[PDB]
Amino acid sequence: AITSVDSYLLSEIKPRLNTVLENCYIIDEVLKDFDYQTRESFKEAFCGKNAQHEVTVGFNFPKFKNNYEAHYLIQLGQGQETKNSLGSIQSSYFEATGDTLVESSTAIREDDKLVFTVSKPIGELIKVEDIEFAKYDNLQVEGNKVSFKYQTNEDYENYNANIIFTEKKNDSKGLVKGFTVEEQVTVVGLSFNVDVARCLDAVLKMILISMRDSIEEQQTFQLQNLSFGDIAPIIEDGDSMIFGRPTIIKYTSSLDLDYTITQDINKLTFKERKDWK
Amino acid sequence: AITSVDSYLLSEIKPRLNTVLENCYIIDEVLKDFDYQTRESFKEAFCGKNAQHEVTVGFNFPKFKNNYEAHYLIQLGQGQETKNSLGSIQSSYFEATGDTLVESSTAIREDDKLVFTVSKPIGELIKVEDIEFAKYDNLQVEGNKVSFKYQTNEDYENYNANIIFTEKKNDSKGLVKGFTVEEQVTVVGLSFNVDVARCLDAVLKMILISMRDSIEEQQTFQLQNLSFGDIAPIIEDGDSMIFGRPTIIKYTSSLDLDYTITQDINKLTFKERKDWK
Amino acid sequence: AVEPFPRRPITRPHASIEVDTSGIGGSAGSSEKVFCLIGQAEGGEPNTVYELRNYSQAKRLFRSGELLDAIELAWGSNPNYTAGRILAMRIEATWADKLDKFAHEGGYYIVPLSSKQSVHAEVASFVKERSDAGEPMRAIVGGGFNESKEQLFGRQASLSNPRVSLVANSGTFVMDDGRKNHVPAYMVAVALGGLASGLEIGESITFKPLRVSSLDQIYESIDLDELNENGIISIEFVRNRTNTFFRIVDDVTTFNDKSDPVKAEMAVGEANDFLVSEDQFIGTRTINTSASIIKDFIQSYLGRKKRDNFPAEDVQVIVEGNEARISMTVYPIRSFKKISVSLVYKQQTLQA
Amino acid sequence: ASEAKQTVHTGNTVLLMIKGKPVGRAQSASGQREYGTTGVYEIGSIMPQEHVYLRYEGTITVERLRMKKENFADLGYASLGEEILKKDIIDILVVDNLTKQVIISYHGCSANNYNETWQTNEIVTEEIEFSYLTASDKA
Amino acid sequence: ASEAKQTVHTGNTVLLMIKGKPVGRAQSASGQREYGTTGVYEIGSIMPQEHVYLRYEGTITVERLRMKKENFADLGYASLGEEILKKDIIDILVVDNLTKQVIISYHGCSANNYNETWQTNEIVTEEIEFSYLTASDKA
Amino acid sequence: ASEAKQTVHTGNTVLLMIKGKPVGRAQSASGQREYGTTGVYEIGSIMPQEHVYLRYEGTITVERLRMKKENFADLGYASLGEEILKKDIIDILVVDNLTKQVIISYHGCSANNYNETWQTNEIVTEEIEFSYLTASDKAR
Amino acid sequence: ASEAKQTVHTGNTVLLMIKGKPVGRAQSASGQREYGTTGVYEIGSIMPQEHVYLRYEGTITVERLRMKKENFADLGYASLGEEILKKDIIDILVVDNLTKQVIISYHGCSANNYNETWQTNEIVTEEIEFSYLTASDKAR
Amino acid sequence: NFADLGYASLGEEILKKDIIDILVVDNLTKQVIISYHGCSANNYNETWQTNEIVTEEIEFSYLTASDKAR
Repeated sequence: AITSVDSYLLSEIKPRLNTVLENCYIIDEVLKDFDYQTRESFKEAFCGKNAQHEVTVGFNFPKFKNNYEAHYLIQLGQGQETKNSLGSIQSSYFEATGDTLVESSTAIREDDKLVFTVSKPIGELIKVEDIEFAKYDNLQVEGNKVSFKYQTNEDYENYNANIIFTEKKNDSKGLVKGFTVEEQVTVVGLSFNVDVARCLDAVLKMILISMRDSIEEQQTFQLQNLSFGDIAPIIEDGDSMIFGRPTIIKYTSSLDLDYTITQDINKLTFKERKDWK
Repeated sequence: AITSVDSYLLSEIKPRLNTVLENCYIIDEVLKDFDYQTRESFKEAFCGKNAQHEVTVGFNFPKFKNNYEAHYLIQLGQGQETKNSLGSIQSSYFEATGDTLVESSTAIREDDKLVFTVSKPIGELIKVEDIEFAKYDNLQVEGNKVSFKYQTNEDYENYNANIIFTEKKNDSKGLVKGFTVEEQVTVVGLSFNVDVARCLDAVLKMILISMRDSIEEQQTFQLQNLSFGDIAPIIEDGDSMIFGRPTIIKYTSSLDLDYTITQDINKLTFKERKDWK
Repeated sequence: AVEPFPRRPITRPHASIEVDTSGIGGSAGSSEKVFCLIGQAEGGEPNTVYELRNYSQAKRLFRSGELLDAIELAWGSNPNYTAGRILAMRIEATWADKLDKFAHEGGYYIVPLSSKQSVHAEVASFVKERSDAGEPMRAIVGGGFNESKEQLFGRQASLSNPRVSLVANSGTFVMDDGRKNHVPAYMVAVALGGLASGLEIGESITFKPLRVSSLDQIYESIDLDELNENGIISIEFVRNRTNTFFRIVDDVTTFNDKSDPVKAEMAVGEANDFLVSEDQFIGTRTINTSASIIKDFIQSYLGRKKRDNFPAEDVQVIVEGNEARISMTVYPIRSFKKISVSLVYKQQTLQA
Repeated sequence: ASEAKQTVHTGNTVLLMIKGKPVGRAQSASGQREYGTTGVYEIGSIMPQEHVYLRYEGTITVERLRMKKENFADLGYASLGEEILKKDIIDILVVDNLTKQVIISYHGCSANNYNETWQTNEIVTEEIEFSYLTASDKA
Repeated sequence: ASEAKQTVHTGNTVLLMIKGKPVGRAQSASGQREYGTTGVYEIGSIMPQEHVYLRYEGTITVERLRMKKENFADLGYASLGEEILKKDIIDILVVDNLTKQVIISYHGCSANNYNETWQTNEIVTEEIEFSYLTASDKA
Repeated sequence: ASEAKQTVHTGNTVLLMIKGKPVGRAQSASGQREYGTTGVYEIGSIMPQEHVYLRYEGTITVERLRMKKENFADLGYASLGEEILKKDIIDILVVDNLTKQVIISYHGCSANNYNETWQTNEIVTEEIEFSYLTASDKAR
Repeated sequence: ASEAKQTVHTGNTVLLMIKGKPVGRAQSASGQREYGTTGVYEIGSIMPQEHVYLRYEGTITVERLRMKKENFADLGYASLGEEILKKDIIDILVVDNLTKQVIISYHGCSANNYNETWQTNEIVTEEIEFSYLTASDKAR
Repeated sequence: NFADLGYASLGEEILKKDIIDILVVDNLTKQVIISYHGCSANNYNETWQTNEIVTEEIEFSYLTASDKAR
């Protein structure tokens, strides 16, 4: 697909940041190496459900004033194409497949089959969690349902699973045409307190490490590489300075389009014609 | 030939940009990764036949004011010669050949031949779409017509085809003398709305991917390579800033001239002369 | 079809045998070229098509008439060949209603025993009406006892048809009773039709002999060429030897065209009327295709097959509308009409 | 401007196809070919008198990024174990991207070796080498 | 956005597992494989008539930073001395990190050589090479 | 080419069998055959007038890596001492590995010699040579 | 595979022993055996009617690096001069290195020849050949 | 070949050969270096190989040799 690393990072960082900040022992583990007073002051101010201060995330160049006490500024950077395929063919498909998804589901009995229901039509099934079927189990997929023989499996009549699958758009042939790009985004934790900037740096590094395992950047946005700048005053001529430490996140990812092929051939036919010269 | 990458890009981008913008589901596919509100706002403003705003394309340094809401500025860059031939002979020809062309045509019966008519004299025929002739078919080309034996082919008496061919200028011999150049052009999508700049970037990347398959840059302008700049304010001291994200498109192409040779030799002749010393 | 044994189905425990007989079926070969005649006779029941198998049966049914002399010539011109079946009908004016009766009698050559041009046009129309159906036919016709070249040309032009041939000459046959029977040219046409019926499928009557005692007119080489080029069959008196004999010059047809053998020459038309004509892989196995890779694939296939057991210049491929037609050239067996000898005199040094 | 009188093939101009499917993310193809040309020498001169062809040999080597699906192993063209004994020969086509027209065919390919490299800062790479019976082009 | 229709394995996507423990700080794995493909020739043509498979061979090579604990020597997979004679064959699994699903199995690994490099500006490196009886994948 | 499609036999396409059990670790087998073919000459020509067969002889040699069990000595197909006198003749088969169809039988094999070699850093080897009475395309 | 699990014997899996002491520095041993097998022929057929054993013969060769002590000459297993007449026949065992179970005994060995070689820049070598009476899977 | 030039024999024709002289000669001057006189064939040999040039070998016994032609 076409991709937007900045909007991915914003969407991914915001919930993760919230869920760490609402959970005191995570911060208590992340900041174990800092000075005791720095740790306790940060945990008192920003952390837990009762926290009176708050962190914020957003893109650069807003028209309004931000929470300069603690704010992650996201800042889309450079990139370049790095590797190309022969014919620019990144892949080919017989059935137009959408995004990868993971969904929780439960088995139910139906007509002496077990079935799992999924919210969308299954374009491909990658994994039913914790199950490997035998041929006897007569595994079949149909529409948005996975179906599974009941006879030997009655103990599992309400078994709970996670389905990893991917959507289908439509039944069509085509070529995925495109290339790989290596692209940079900068993130900086702004604070007018230097110890807050240093803690926001630690929290962001933890978040990015945790992010490396996510399906989003396992399937796309691969090879996350991190670089770190000096701590410096970002703005120097207010009533106080604003400090930050930049980090650069670099990703390798595919830019591509679905070139559908309308041509289809369903019968050869043969004829002999005679040359009398 | 001598070539002008900037004018090629302008001529190629403008129709493609128009044809994407008049087609809503293409934009809906290109922008699938953006935030929902960004996507819907862009599609409402610039997209579809009823679109009240418009995008524009043109070279840098005009004397008039541009559509700073959304404008692709094209900006001819550096280049250098990269590979040379021995004797600078890029090729040689027995018949001065023009540009490559693709044209739709239909068969017609004439004097128990099938013929395809083409708008210009055929200097070389590369492909008749979806046909491979046998020797029995007595394939012949003459002037601006392709001709094809009727006897066994009567079912195809109105067959519709695409002809890929190239013009001839004249019947003359010569050497194509020249070299290869690697050359850069910059393109930037200007907007005073940052989300519009980001969408114009996505649309331009899609357009360039689609462009890679065109005959123009398959035959010339090969090895398209893309680089991307930061998003930044291009102008900063109006009532509002103007933003853009540059992209650099690099192409490898041939610069050459037709050195015609007037010398022709059509008979050797032999003589013996006697040395009496 | 596959036969079930028992024919009745059964559900209780049992064995059943299914028999595939299809590996043994036969008799799929051609018809023979049965010959057909219509004309005057005594005795036979008029407008009834009789099969005849020998001259005794003919003289038993038909008597005392020109149809029996025709049957005699029809088996007398080809004594060194199989004397096959003949179909014959006594006709007691329109002839189409009678010719209709042959429509489902499986015979390939017909001759009317009449010189009248209306008859010949009717017969040509009948041959057309049959041959455009599933049952091909041909006819042979002749003039009277002596007709000029310009009369023969006028007749051929009026009767110009790719399934009718005109024979020019007339002559005398020695009958098995010893009678020196002088006959009009359409009986010579019966004799040629008999020979053509006796010959194999896609053999040709050119340069075959005619066992005739004399001819009313002897044509010199220029007249033989004139008649041949006009699509008229003529008989040559071979004089270059002490063993003189009569030779059928050619099997030409009253439609003459240089651009198509099948309509010009009777034997290749017959071959086309009797010739016989003789694997799939589907695009779902591949992401995209073109006529170029279809051609290269089928060339690789037939290369492998011909190694185990075709020229790339001789296969054509057209793809249209999800369908690909692959057309091979094939070469049928013709018969020589021209031999060209280039004779070069060299000389040689002997040494001893 | 687009001219035919000079043009060269490039990585973007050429499709690689096997069994009528394009090979995605192929990084290179290398075709090599040898005829065993042997020079003839004799008493009476140091010069070669003649050259003779004695033994044809050739290989096609393909490098590819290891996809998560439709690997050479998943496609079945490669072999990891004894099932190499059950793979029939395959034909590899190199095809013009614009015209869909065959540039060169490698016929009767048979695998010599198969490699995978797993490395910590890189995409995983497949590489495979086939011996082939002959090569040809058609025009 | 995450798409399956194109995806490649990368150093971060793939776990290496031995005896059901992941190998920490593994830097590379290199799998190599050979079938002994031999061409058949005869009097009457220079062309190869056929190819035959005659001898399977393969190796797995692993480079690793030498940890202070759970080295290949401490894990027992490597051998420094005569105790190599007492190590049974082991199976090395390369496994998808997301799905925990086996990508390729190397069966019957047996050590060829073992190296350690101690150097003054670098982390210490282990490297080991095994011969294996076969490889397979299951799906 | 697939093993099912190779035109030539190869070591993997064949098995060696004795008394219906496969001979493991077989490294090589060599089969030799002589007919005693002798040319006849006479006064008046320098050239052989014909050739005639006189005496058939043949030997089959088998070489193996020595196993810790099921050696020829352990299986009773070879002899070390007096026990040679209590052996009897055996049939050795070379067999298609796919179909288990016999390719060659050697009939009535009797041992000529038996040999062993021990080395510092190599696998131990066995070699055995049998003379045989006849050979056939089929089993007895 | 572990040494306890190898199917084939190898040089490290076996020991060479004489008079109950291990033979050090042993480089190789070669054991050969012949039965005199002779084919019988008769008038009326070109083919051997049967094979018969006539004369057993066998030799065991041992090769070593020459030690500074405990050579064959020093240990009294070889002879240089008249002392050969005062030797007597010995048994040589090849033995499983793990279990010390006997693999082969050669019985009644008597020396045929004894050989030495000296070289500028190599280890000195000994080679000895014994003829023997019989061999067995077991000790005497 | 020797068979084509009549310097070698394959069958009975050996009886109808007669003795020949073989010269080794200076390539510049065409002066004789060695003559072998009265050569008569002992054996003649051919070998065919899949991917090599075909070879002939012939051996003659001879009566005498000289620094000069006969």
